[PDB]
Amino acid sequence: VLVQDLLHPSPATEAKQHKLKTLVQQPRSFFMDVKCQGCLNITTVFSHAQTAVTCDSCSTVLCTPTGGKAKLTEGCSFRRK
Amino acid sequence: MENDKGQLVELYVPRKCSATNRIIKAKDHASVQISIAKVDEDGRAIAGENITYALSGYVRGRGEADDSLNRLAQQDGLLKNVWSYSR
Amino acid sequence: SSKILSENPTELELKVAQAFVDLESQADLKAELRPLQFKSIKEIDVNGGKKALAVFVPPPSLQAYRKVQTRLTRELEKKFPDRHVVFLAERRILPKPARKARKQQKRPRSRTLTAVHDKILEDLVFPTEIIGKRVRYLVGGNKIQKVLLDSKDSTAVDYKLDSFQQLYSKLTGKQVVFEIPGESH
Amino acid sequence: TRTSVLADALNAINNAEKTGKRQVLIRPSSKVIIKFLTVMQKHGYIGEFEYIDDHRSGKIVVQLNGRLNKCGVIQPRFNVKINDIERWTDNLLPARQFGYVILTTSAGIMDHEEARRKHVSGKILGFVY
Amino acid sequence: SLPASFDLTPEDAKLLLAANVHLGAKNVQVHNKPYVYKTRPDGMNIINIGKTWEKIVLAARIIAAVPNASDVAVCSSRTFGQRAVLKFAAHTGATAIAGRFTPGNFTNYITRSFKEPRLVVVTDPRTDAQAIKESSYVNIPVIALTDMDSPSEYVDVAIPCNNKGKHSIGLIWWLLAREVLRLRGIIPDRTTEWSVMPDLYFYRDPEE
Amino acid sequence: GRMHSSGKGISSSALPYSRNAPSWFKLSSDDVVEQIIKYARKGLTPSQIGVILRDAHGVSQAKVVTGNKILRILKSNGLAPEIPEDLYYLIKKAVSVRKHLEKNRKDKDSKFRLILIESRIHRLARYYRTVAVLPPNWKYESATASALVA
RNA sequence: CCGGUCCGCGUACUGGACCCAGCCGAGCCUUUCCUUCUGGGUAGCCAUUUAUGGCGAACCAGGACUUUUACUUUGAAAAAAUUAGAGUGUUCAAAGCAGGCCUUUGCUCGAAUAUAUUAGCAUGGAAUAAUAGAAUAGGACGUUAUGGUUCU
Ligand SMILES: [Mg+2]
Ligand SMILES: [Mg+2]
Ligand SMILES: [Mg+2]
Ligand SMILES: [Mg+2]
Ligand SMILES: [Mg+2]
Ligand SMILES: [Mg+2]
Ligand SMILES: [Mg+2]
Ligand SMILES: [Mg+2]
Ligand SMILES: [Zn+2]
Repeated sequence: VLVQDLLHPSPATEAKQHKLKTLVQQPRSFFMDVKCQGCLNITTVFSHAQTAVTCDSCSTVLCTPTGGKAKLTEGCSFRRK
Repeated sequence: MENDKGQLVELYVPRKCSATNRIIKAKDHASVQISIAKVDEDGRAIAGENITYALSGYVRGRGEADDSLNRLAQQDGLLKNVWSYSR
Repeated sequence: SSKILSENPTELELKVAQAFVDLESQADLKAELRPLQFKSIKEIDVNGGKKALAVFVPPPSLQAYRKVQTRLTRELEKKFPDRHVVFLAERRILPKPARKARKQQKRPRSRTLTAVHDKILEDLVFPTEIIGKRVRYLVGGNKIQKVLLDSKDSTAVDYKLDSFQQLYSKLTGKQVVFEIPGESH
Repeated sequence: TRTSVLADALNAINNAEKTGKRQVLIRPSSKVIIKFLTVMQKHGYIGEFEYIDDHRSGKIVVQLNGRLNKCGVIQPRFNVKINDIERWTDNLLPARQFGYVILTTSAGIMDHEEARRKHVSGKILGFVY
Repeated sequence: SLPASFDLTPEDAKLLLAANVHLGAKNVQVHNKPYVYKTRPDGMNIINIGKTWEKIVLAARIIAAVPNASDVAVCSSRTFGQRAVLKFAAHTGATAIAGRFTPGNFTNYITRSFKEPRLVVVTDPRTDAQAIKESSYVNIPVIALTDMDSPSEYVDVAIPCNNKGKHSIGLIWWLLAREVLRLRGIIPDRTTEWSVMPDLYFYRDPEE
Repeated sequence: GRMHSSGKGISSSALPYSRNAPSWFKLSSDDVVEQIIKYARKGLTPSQIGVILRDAHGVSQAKVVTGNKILRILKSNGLAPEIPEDLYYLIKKAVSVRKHLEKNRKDKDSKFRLILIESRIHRLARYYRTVAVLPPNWKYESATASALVA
């Protein structure tokens, strides 16, 4: 391809690129509001969390760290902030 | 190229590639000159009246001639929504 | 006139301060208009019959205005019709020292001309946030900025932007173009 | 490591122009790169170019029009006296009638023809033709 | 630009899909990427036939610009395309090259069938590589029917279609012949039904 | 890349373009500071405080909220460690290898790795002396290293 | 733009550009000023008592301070011979710095000018490349801000 709009890449192909290889690098992670099944308390949790986050009310583990995104425990529903 | 008195001492002002603006040499036998007929409102081809493009042999060798014509013809209206600037 | 932080305020500044001593009547926003003050009201004429109204605020007082600016502009636009209201902070620009100039204290970056023009370019579009800036260098020699705004809270500014471009041109002399790439359109 | 961002920028431009591309992306940007590009744009060797702000060194997109034969840096930026400019243009330029040697002088970045006009000299910075 | 009468009509679009023209090869080269609409879950790539139609119209306009109709050479080394190119030459007056292409036909001026076409049209760049290769020696532009795996080297105008289909090859050639005659004025207008049927131009086995 | 390897990995964080706090963030610039000091007294290094902040409190960046980087806040409250955190972890790793080496004398691989870690200590300690983070007479001693980190 | 004249594109000379644009400058304003210090000296401010109240920048000449470089412009300096080079019928030339005039009880062009280059000296500029500065503030301004401790 000799002629191509480098300033306006297709957003579909722009999203398949590595996170450092976009026009402006941008994280693909986000923050979530996690509802444990036991109670109702807003707890902001990073998507790629490295910590076993526990809610303040009961010392129950909300998520377990993995290689990438943290894994939410059963009965826990997340909503992206 | 011309002298001080203004006479064009240059012989053979050469052609240039429509895609890359390179000079098409006198022995570049991979270079072609596309001639495309004009069509009147009746759907008939107008005799002896053409849109002309020239491509250097370099562009044709890389296989970009097809994509260059898609772009060049769309800008001149010979084509619609076939070539996209953004990929 | 106590609202104005400048000696000999103009009639327009008094009228604006007269509005400022009237929006606290409704108690939803009253607990915060007592400390609010401003230094100047610069007004220029934009095309289309509208006029741009620039409220100049002490930089330390900027974050207090940011808490009620969304509401306060809407009623100030009601009180003064055919007026586009923006709030700018009076940042100070320190000239670049010459080589032979006598040594002064090191100039902080917030006082540089590049930072201040970037700062006023940020106060202009306050409800929205800038998600990217580009600068075109045209073949003629002139340079044009492009600022990309977030679609969130876009309705507060989406009918202006043209006032900002001429207002930014008035303050700095350079050309800018505001575009919101992610509208519904 | 990355020792000359101007050399990386011009190399990218050369590779895109030699391969027939009409646009090239440059990273990182700098003032010297922008002022070098402005001289090239001023003489018509490139078209419009665009600066992208990423709260970092930056990126540049240059539009190429096929008139550029070669642009390059001279590393290091040798000190050039006024009497030495003639010798440099002979070695680097294809003819005495076109082409420019780019210098960085205390009067600013400019081509060798402009440098003779304002009678200034500095360090050599690159060339274009 | 172009009159709306040159747009893809629903009748022709039905023909193209029924002839499996839209089926492109599994693997697509980078140069043919703009012509792919979407990949089918089995693996086949769906050809954007709207782009296919416009290249056909563009290609026919180039053919009409050649003064001598015999100076246009239509080629096919595949057996599936040999009947199509022979009938195209009869209808349009072009010069058909079916089957084997003798090496040296364009460069060696003492061969028997030494031709000097102003334009070479190819059914498949892969199986007609010899015809395409010599055209790059004597300044001959090339129009090629290209699949998603067909090479694009020294091809100026590419018609995106299915090269490995019995009906795909015949239909595209029939469409070019009709449009070339429409531009020449042989067909009165773009709505008159053509006498020739796309069944003619289709390869027939020795069984029949 | 990779000063002490042949690796060419590029994995790292990519900061967002926005330098302002997200609209949904409600904590004040103070509440973060008391949170940082509370965690710093538990013994966490600045890296670990930042990990906990985004992981459990939604603090994407401490700088975009408070205005200062995490180590800058600790140094402003007299909570800055004497040894910088990264230099501490290099010395601690060097201590661990040296402790393993005295019991496994034939582990020539650990001897090679120990040289890399210690070379990395000296380059970093020399840098910290030029920026007056360490005293000009500060020197890393293998014999007394266990005192500094243990 | 009379190209008369000067001495036939000629076209140099040059009355006349009316300057198209372009090129080399200089100031002023845009938040952008040697902080100064002593006069001149005071002219206009703040002229209610002036060049009898308080415009030292209203331009000089006499003082006081100053982040360090690198770089580049210009200038002085770098002996003569040699080199390049202007002039000059040593009969030409290599050379030489001679020489030329109607013929002289004397008249009279000259004996240029360039180059030196690292180091040193003076100078314009401030791109490029470094360097210093306000972080436990022991930081900057108060021109006439208030005292105190010392020192000349
Ligand atoms: Mg109230
Ligand atoms: Mg130009
Ligand atoms: Mg050489
Ligand atoms: Mg030249
Ligand atoms: Mg050129
Ligand atoms: Mg790397
Ligand atoms: Mg190494
Ligand atoms: Mg990192
Ligand atoms: Zn819970």
